[PDB]
Amino acid sequence: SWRAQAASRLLAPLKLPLVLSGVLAALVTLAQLAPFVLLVELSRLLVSGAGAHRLFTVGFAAVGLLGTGALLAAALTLWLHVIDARFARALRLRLLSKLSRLPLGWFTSRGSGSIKKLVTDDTLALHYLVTHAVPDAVAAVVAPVGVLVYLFVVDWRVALVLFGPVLVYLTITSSLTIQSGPRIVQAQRWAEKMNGEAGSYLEGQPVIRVFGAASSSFRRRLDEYIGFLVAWQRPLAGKKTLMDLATRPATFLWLIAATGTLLVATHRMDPVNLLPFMFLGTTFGARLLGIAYGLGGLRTGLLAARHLQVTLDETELAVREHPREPLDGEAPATVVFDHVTFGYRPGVPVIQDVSLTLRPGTVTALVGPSGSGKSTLATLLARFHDVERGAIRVGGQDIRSLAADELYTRVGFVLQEAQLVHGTAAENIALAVPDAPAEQVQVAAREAQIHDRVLRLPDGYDTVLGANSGLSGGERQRLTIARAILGDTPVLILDEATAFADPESEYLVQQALNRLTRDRTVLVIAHRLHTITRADQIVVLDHGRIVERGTHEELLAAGGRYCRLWDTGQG
Amino acid sequence: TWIALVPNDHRARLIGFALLAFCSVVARAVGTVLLVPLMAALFGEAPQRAWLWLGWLSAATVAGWVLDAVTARIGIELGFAVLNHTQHDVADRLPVVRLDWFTAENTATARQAIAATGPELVGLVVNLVTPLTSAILLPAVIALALLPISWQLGVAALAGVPLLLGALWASAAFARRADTAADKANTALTERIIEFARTQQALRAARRVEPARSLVGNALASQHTATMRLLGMQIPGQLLFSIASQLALIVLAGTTAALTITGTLTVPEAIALIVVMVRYLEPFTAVSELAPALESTRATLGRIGSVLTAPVMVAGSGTWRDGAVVPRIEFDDVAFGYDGGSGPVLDGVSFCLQPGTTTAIVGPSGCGKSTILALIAGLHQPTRGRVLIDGTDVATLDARAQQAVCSVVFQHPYLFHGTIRDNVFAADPGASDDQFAQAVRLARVDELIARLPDGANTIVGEAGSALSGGERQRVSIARALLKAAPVLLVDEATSALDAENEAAVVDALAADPRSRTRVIVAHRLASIRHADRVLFVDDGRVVEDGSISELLTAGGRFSQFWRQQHEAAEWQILAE
Repeated sequence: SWRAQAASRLLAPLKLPLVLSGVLAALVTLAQLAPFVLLVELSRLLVSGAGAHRLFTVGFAAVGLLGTGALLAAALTLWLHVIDARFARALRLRLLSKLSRLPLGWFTSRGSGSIKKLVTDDTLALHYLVTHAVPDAVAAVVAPVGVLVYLFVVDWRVALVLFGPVLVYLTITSSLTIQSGPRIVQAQRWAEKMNGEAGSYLEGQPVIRVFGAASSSFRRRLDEYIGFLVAWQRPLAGKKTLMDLATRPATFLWLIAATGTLLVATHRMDPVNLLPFMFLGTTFGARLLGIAYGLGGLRTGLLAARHLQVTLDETELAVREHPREPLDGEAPATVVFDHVTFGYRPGVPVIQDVSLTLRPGTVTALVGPSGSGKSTLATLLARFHDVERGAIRVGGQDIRSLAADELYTRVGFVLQEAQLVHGTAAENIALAVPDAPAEQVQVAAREAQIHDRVLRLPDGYDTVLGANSGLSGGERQRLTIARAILGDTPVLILDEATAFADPESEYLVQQALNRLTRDRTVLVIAHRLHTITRADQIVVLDHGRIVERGTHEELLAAGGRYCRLWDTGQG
Repeated sequence: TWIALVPNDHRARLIGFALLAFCSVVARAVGTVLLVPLMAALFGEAPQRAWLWLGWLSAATVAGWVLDAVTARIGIELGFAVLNHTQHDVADRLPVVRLDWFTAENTATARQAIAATGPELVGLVVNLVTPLTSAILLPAVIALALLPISWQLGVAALAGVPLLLGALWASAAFARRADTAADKANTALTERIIEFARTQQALRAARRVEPARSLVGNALASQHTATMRLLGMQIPGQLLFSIASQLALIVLAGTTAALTITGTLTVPEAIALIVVMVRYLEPFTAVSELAPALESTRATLGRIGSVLTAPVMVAGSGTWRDGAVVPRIEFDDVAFGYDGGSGPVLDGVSFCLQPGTTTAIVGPSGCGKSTILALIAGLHQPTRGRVLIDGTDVATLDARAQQAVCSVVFQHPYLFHGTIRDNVFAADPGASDDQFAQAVRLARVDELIARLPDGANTIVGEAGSALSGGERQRVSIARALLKAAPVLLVDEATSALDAENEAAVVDALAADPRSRTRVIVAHRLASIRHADRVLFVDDGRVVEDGSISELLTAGGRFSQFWRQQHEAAEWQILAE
């Protein structure tokens, strides 16, 4: 509401230049509206003897005023557009440098539209707020105060008389804003649900063309929508009409005419002192209403800044904590673990106290009923998030005491995303080691079964991997797997849900995985029992609380949840 | 070509409202012109004469009051009518729009067309039409009525007004151009950052985030563009109309003072003429104020017009009675490529499916297999071929009798917000409980309809109870199995997790006691096991034909695919 809620916190530097531009805008507005005072003076000059040169001096003053007003406005807009760019540049730089510290889970949380929305929309809205919304607001604020003071200093009768229509407008507005009490939020809810239904209707177009009886839902929703708006706006008609009528420059003219006629005809005041009201003071009504719009113009920029600062105040990864001597009993492999209880969004804990151990060179299967916090346990190992209690240690060194290079030189993950970078295909096959002597690339691609599909390309190894490259899923999943075979990281996280995408081109992906997992510690996130039923050991779990671990037959004949899971009638 | 053709004809409130608006403008005009003689009594030797003209001005302003009230009421009524008409039009027009017009952002535009025009179209006539047009014409009629009393003054304003109009127009255009230049530059700048954020997971894992960051950082910091010509093209957008008005003020005041100094008119009313010029210069300021609302209305109306101007499909004069029994199909080199460049293309597919069999379309990835189903149904148009189901041509047939032959199962399921009973009944508004019962039993969904809390009435819509994959797919299978249309073309939903879904597909395909022509783009060998004639398709053109067993003797490109599917179903993940 007040001085500091993250918004002035973001806008720390823009105070001194902002008040400078504000006082300059007030000055240039007074320079805009002084010509009417000059006109009043010339009018007085006309009724006592004109002469040759006095009016010419007046006109010279007027043209000088015009020139200096234009010069001042130009100076102001130039200074604003100057002061904006430096702040925009610093903001973008700080935003990037913060973007390259966030935990990986944040990106998967946000998505794809969120990032673009945030960056582009908020930077552009902030620029607009700085360059347009502030000067227009301060001008629309200062102008009525000035004209009111000038109208009071020339006469206190007519201004007090003129105040009436303002009272009328205010009371009518306040009486109006009692009938649309809940109607406003109800209409907002209608709007958002209609947006949802519109999105649904559009995304499901083809079905509509075949079964033409599925548009009745959207049709009746649209009918009810328009009926709601119609029934809403019908009452407020006369009230809005009166609200408008008692502002217009017509009624002001008659009011001023009547008051001035009553004053002058009885010799209560000279007639030349009525010129200010015939001049500016008849548009005063419609001028006052502009204040509301000028102030409301700030809302968008304020919300933008709030959102952006809330984002930028995100917490980064943990500190590279106290380095302690490793190897109590462990090896390069053997990724122990201990009472993790990750949780995330506190209230609800998604995992619970687990304590397992991958052998030096054996496989491990994370079977479990889908949705019961099964993949998150694996992603947490690649420092997608930080544990709140307990310690993982690849070997002996807890992942906290490991730089972002010593970590991703011992842990290589393969997940449900592609993540291709914009470059030549040879670079995407050699992102791990940036300089492969153009034959290791070829052997690591002929071991991932992607040699033919990259040879028969438009330009082969050098076609830029654009968004319209002409590729698919398993055709580039093999590209990323070829990239991963060069890394040679002796710990692998293998999301098994990638072997059955585009079920046409999956034999090659299976061969790639076969010759990718050769004597290195794996951890498979299982989705089918028959493919994993022979790895080394099977771990069952339902939202934490590892139910049972051990080998296949052990899990099979114990009466276990494994036995109640592998009996879907053998399917 | 209709940009914003809202009203049907109605002619009546239209002409009446136009005439009323013109008379309401004349009201303020005569108000000011009748103010003209008033001041001549104040700054004079007789200050008592003013009362008569005060009364006349009171009559003028009460007339103005009545007129504005009635025009505002008619305006809100016309706003209601235009809202109704335009939204009904857009809704009823969306379905016939060409199918391939929906891109990833064109869809967003269309979504905005019918989600953000409620409050910005009802309050349109009473906020943009009447004020702007009432303020444009007013200066002209003021000058006109000023002519017969002071022709030296009248002609000055009558010649000045087009200059001020042009100044307003040019200022608005300059502001718009500056804004477009600015936002385009900003987007071109931030594109690099938008890109660097999406590959944030492949970079860190490839232990190369620091150089990849430093590069874009250096580039962005270095580039400046100096913004200077941008400021120079921005400034006139701000300061042009203020200068025009400020100059017109001096011009008019000077001509009035000059006419006073010679002795044509007299002092007591030259002041009245000055006041009248000041009154005449205000509508220009009002129009200058009504810039941003105008721009936003232009934006929204542009959305709506863009939607209302999309290309359409064409169908004419179809002849159907049943299909007679069950249609046979035919192709001729259909060649559908969406531009000739990037796309399915289908350079030379030509076959013939006899009247009623099962037929699978196997083949390597590359969705010619789905555009074939699209062409068969009706959704797309072959750019140079002729699908001739049974003996006619589908392209030269009527729209009403076009979506009345095929019944499609879709690879990506879709259920609209409502009870699942309504979703399944979204194919036949009749369909007594015998049809619905046999349909709900054929597709294995009676299980879902029996283990439901309230039963057959759950509101699935978005974020269903569980309804993940298999369930929605079985609902879609049942719905497409309801329709009587005598050709069923199935699309194998990508879900190799549900043995129930597999058996549902096999049952719907081979156990229906009806008789229809079946086509199933399948990859699960369990499905293509029953298809008695398969079509292999690579790079458009059909590469192989014949029964299953026969192709396993030829030994070409199908024996390999069969032996590759018999192996990628038991791939164990042992490590040795």
